[PDB]
Amino acid sequence: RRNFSKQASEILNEYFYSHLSNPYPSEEAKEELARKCGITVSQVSNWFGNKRIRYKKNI
Amino acid sequence: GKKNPPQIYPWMKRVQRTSYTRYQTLELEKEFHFNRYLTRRRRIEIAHALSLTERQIKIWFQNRRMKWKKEHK
DNA sequence: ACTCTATGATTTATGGGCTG
DNA sequence: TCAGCCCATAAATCATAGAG
Repeated sequence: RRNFSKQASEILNEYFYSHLSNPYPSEEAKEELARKCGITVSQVSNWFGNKRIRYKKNI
Repeated sequence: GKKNPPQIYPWMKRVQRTSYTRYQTLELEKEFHFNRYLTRRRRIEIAHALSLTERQIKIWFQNRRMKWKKEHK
């Protein structure tokens, strides 16, 4: 179990922070992000889940 | 390490997590392989047998299916 | 060389919409 | 009807890949 590539994280973080007002990508958006990042939509969901929580946690 | 959002958005507001024992988990896992779904009765007898409530058993099975749905198996 | 932190996944639990 | 199902998500917690 390795970590996501450097480009995948930049892409997810960019999407995330660009949508700070509502970090809830649709099913399609999750699929497009997954395609570009080269992972599963499920990993995208986990990724947003952890990001969303860990973020509000450090506010 | 602290986050400084330019603005506090709604999703950013709020909305200990007990762990199940080897026995509880093992048994539940054991039951689920007998039938991925539970009857109001079976649900009650299993809840009493594991010191867990009915709700917790219902939910444990709900989550168990999502996991079963996932992993396509 | 070696220690922790941040990271990806998994485990309990909530709520809403939908159908037998 | 309405108890129970699915689905998406919360939040805490497990495990360990690597940045320090």
